[PDB]
Amino acid sequence: GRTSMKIQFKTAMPPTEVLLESIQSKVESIEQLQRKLQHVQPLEQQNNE
Amino acid sequence: DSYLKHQEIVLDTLLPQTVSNQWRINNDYIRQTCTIVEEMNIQQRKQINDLEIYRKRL
Repeated sequence: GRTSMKIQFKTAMPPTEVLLESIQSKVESIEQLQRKLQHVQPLEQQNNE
Repeated sequence: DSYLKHQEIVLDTLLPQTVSNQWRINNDYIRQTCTIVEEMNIQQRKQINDLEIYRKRL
């Protein structure tokens, strides 16, 4: 397991940091868009009301 | 990410549809307010005329 933990987690950390570099940007892109629904909804109700 | 942009724009279209109909209802009210407010003004003027007219007769 210590061989696996080493081999696998090193691969995981490389796959993670490679993904993270590309996907943390796209996360922010996707996550800042989600916050827009939460304000687009909250205004919707006050206007309906 | 593209799906989320289609989902977002739909909400803000409804924000406008509500915005327009809300201002449209208030727009109709406004005319009514100004219609009657004049009529009340007409009534009060006539009211004050009698009030002094009845005195000046007596």
